[PDB]
Amino acid sequence: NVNVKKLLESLNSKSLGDMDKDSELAATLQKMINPSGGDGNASGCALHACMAMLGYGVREAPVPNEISEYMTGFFHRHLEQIDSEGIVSHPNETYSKFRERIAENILQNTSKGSVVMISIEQATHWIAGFNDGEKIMFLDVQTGKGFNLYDPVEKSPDAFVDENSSVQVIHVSDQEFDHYANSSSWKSKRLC
Amino acid sequence: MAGLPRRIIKETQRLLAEPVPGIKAEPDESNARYFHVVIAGPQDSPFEGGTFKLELFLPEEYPMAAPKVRFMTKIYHPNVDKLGRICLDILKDKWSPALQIRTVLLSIQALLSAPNPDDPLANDVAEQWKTNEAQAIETARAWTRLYAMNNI
Repeated sequence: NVNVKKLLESLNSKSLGDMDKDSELAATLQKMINPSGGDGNASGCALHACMAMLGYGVREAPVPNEISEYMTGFFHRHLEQIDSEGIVSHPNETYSKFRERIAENILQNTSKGSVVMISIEQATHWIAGFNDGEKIMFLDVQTGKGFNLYDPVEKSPDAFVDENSSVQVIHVSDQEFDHYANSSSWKSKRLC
Repeated sequence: MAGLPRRIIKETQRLLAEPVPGIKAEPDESNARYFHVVIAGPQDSPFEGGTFKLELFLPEEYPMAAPKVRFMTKIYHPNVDKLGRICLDILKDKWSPALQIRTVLLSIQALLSAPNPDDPLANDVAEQWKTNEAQAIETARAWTRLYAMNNI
């Protein structure tokens, strides 16, 4: 029950790196937002990561046959911000060189402790972005890793990003966040 | 003619290269929307040792339209009818543009390892499965040997 940003410090300042403290937190949250998971509920898991980093709390994320409850609408809406070609890795660009370069359409267009939904390959996969202030924290929470591009095993800091790899950052309204906290889909998800 | 490009490309490249364990696939020469998928009957399941064929069709608005999947290989399953029509929720009512193909493929392969009772549709096989489970298995095992083996 170490809820809220309580252990947001317990998993931040140590001998752990930046791309390293990511897979750190996510692996924890994963154990609460996706008790043993790995299906297609990526979209839901990510919306829930934003939810926890926004304060609302941690709730088991929706499972495949519950995605349509709310996610189908969120897509409904934010579709234009997804059918965008967004950021694209350059040839030979490494995983860190791309994670850093991506943490810009973030750090720039950010806030104090704001979050974002990051689409991978236009809805192929999803991860949650969090701005702690100076840096960014990418959390998968579905498989409990840090920033990755739908890879079974978390890739090494300096591995090559496949060609034309693209990520569309999704700016999500606070209203959208409040709309989901006032939805039955959310209130029905098992707390913690 | 204008859709969600990156995703279909990336989802396909994954299906024919980075696919789910126990699932392989080859795209149709004619239509590039149809995929000839092959799923391996799991272990400790009645289908163990069998390789079943599935037809995967990606409609016009795929993301916004649940993809169409069916068994082209016969199989004694409380969730697949005589025509090969699978009874999965995320293929019927509960489908969302937020779910990918892997979700459906995974779901199907899971269904083989452990058939589902909570099924409203009427089906004789189903009936035999939930009552005469013993015999029902024996029969699936035999159908895997007939239809799911040497079938290539």
